[PDB]
Amino acid sequence: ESGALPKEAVVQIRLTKKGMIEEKKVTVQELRELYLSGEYTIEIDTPDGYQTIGKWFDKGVLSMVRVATATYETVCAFNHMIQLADNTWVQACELDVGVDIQTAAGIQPVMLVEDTSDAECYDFEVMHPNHRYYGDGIVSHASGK
Repeated sequence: ESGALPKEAVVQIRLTKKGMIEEKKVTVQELRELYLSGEYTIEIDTPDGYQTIGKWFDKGVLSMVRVATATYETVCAFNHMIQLADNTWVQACELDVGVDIQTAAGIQPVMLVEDTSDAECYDFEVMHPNHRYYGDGIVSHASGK
């Protein structure tokens, strides 16, 4: 289990450097480059508000699935953990149509689940006890414990 995402996933981040603060929507590809630049402290938007990213993880190639609600769609690793309405965690590939999940717009039911092609994936640590963040607008578990 992880929070692993491919390069094209979109997250909302906040960059800080020496009093400068910037809020940006970025792909996970761009986030990796910003992380490896070493120039910033990076926070990510979450249902707990912005939280600092700690460690980064290159996860290699994983099996992938597409999960969509009415408002949001993510392509994520098969074992990318997504938060249910009851706040428990489930692997993306084990979601079924109708399941209520947490999103940036509140609870929404899953409308579509589809296996897709393998992809290079990435994960990271979120420095908050809930260890969660918005990935493509869907509440995801960072480092996927």
